[PDB]
Amino acid sequence: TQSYTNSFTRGVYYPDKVFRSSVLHSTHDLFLPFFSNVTWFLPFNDGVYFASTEKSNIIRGWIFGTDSKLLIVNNATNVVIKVCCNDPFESEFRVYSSANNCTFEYVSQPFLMNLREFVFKNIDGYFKIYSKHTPINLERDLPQGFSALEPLVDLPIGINITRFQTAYYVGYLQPRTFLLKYNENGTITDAVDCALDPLSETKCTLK
Amino acid sequence: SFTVEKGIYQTSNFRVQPTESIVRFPNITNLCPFHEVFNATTFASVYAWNRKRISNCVADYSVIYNFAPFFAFKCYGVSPTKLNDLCFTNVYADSFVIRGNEVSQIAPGQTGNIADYNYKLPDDFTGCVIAWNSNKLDSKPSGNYNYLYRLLRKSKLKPFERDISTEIYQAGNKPCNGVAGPNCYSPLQSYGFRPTYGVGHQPYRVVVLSFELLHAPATVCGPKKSTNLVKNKCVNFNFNGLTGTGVLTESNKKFLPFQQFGRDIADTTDAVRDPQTLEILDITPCSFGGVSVITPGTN
Amino acid sequence: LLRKSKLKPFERDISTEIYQAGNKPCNGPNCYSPLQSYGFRPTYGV
Ligand SMILES: *[C@@H]1O[C@H](CO)[C@@H](O)[C@H](O)[C@H]1NC(C)=O
Ligand SMILES: *[C@@H]1O[C@H](CO)[C@@H](O)[C@H](O)[C@H]1NC(C)=O
Ligand SMILES: *[C@@H]1O[C@H](CO)[C@@H](O)[C@H](O)[C@H]1NC(C)=O
Ligand SMILES: *[C@@H]1O[C@H](CO)[C@@H](O)[C@H](O)[C@H]1NC(C)=O
Ligand SMILES: *[C@@H]1O[C@H](CO)[C@@H](O)[C@H](O)[C@H]1NC(C)=O
Ligand SMILES: *[C@@H]1O[C@H](CO)[C@@H](O)[C@H](O)[C@H]1NC(C)=O
Ligand SMILES: *[C@@H]1O[C@H](CO)[C@@H](O)[C@H](O)[C@H]1NC(C)=O
Repeated sequence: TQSYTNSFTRGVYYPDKVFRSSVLHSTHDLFLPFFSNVTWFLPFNDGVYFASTEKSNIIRGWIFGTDSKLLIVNNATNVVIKVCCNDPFESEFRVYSSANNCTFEYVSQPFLMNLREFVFKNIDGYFKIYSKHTPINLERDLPQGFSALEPLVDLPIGINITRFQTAYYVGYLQPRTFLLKYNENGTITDAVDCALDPLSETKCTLK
Repeated sequence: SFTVEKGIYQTSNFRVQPTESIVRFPNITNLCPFHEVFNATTFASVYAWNRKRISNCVADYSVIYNFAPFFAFKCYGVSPTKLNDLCFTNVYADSFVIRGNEVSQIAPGQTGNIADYNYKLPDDFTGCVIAWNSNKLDSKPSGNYNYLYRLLRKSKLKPFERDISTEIYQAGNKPCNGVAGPNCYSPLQSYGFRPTYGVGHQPYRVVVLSFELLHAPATVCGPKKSTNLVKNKCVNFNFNGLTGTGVLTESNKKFLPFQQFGRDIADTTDAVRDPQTLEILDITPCSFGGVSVITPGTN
Repeated sequence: LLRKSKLKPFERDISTEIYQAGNKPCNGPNCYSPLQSYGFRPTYGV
């Protein structure tokens, strides 16, 4: 299915691990634009905005990668990911048909603990993920408001992770310029896109 | 000038100097396992010298000194005093057990029986060589026979090659199949070990470290140690990888559990979290100012 | 290749007794001695 909806003012992650208070900061690099086309369900483009509702979601699957040669298992036990044809679906099965070196094993606890939002990015020398979970307010559409996106994992090795497969929403990201606001305690509460309407561009210029 | 008039002149500037030095790091993890090869129950034979490679780990070399007064510690190339700087590309540790006065044969350039037919070592190798006595662990008063060495074989071994090939030596001019008998011998003679043996015949355990370089990955493998800390004192601090000079003071901030750096409106560092322990400290620059000399007329 | 600390520019040293303090004069552990043997006589090429 290729159903479409509104992305709204969601999808902003922390540019860097720096603590600030009661200041505004202008940041470059890839972000998710406000009011974009999000596919309500693939060369991975530049980033992934996987925002599956999955209210209960006991276990679904977190297949990632790019000929029996990056798989992620989100079970309640340890994740255990490795860098290495099966298409799965008491046990799991249906996935132990391709085997390889499968090294770079780490992680201890599942990513899943509503609405879960995960942004995935890949740079020439790193694979970064960012995650956030928010309670639902009993509504189908995305909630109105703003929320942060903490960083979780930065895998040192990775080049061109392309293929992925888990109602969910999929959105892509492009380089942009944003203006973020830091509250008194040090968490992001508001953001402004500098290239949406002339008023926001004026706001970005005036800081 | 040699004369001055009435007035106040801004002459110089004054400041305080740091006293101590502070370095910190997020301890160590993924330590290279030197201990597992330095303390076991078996050590294998001579010609069947075990080979192992380890990489992608941090190195300590502190376990080396936690042993007996090593019989020999002649290390070529790198010096034990300066515990290297590079991570080379790969490292190998070879361990076995030999007999006393044969430890001299383990050398860059030499000749004999152990270093000629059993374990050949090239001159261009630098590495390090360690050997220590183990007479109290692998010598029973009934005759040890679990250690064997090769003593009859042609074609002296090329550097760094192992030949586990038991055959029947053809010393003579007749065909030889199965039983050696006359004009025919069998290599791999045993050792024998007793606790009352004289010095120079007692067993010795030998470990040789050989590492190679010139490749790209694994540049530097340092311990990245750390020291203590001080409060309320103008000092130079090197928390994690960020350096600075000033006075530290515990801060009542609200650092989120994924960030360590701290900034302000004017883009200056004013809050850093400790690498090892979890504590946030504000930074204040050391006192400084200007000096003015109020001087009346020099006349 | 061992003289401790660092060498000053345009300095020549003609002393060779021992390196480190060492256990006793130490004429095994410690007292590793300087001037590693320098044999270029084997032809390894250029
Ligand atoms: C965004 O997605 C496609 C653009 O190709 C379009 O069908 C859709 O109407 C657009 N707008 C929204 C709100 O989905
Ligand atoms: C969870 O997934 C990991 C990844 O393969 C696996 O090693 C582990 O056995 C799984 N645990 C359970 C309870 O299925
Ligand atoms: C292990 O897996 C691949 C594919 O089987 C193999 O070619 C290679 O040696 C290993 N891959 C990595 C990334 O080390
Ligand atoms: C990774 O995949 C992309 C296509 O998605 C390709 O252009 C690139 O060459 C690949 N990387 C390497 C090292 O071949
Ligand atoms: C900051 O944290 C303190 C901790 O007690 C809290 O009382 C205060 O409401 C917080 N301020 C915010 C979240 O703006
Ligand atoms: C050496 O023997 C075993 C094997 O490594 C080890 O567990 C033990 O702690 C060591 N003993 C001493 C005295 O170091
Ligand atoms: C590093 O190890 C020290 C030694 O136990 C510990 O006190 C410190 O908390 C550790 N730091 C970490 C795990 O970040």
